[PDB]
Amino acid sequence: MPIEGKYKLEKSDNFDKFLDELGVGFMVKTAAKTLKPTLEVDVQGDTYVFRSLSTFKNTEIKFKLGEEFEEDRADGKRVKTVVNKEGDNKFIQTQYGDKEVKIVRDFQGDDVVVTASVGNVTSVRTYKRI
Repeated sequence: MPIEGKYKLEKSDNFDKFLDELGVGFMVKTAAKTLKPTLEVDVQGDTYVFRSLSTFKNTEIKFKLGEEFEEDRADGKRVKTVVNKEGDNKFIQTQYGDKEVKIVRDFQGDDVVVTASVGNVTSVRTYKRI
């Protein structure tokens, strides 16, 4: 309930090198530099929906905690993934595959700190509630 709402990206750090390590297409990496996405969060009982709204693509994962599902990632790849909750502010998504991705979404009131990691490359992206 307190995590629901919309949050606009305010600061991004090292997201370019994160996409270099993840290995996405040039056009995708190019569009990410200028993109200022909005995270939309909705919860219906046990079912969570995290959206990324932007001119590039509007993406959506819907999931129950701890239950694996397939995600069509914005880079075009379909990955097996799971989301688990840590404490009650923190949601940790794991995207399995050859390069395993950890995406921590840390909800701190009107600020969300998203920390994405692959290999030895980490990006931090901060969103502010709108």
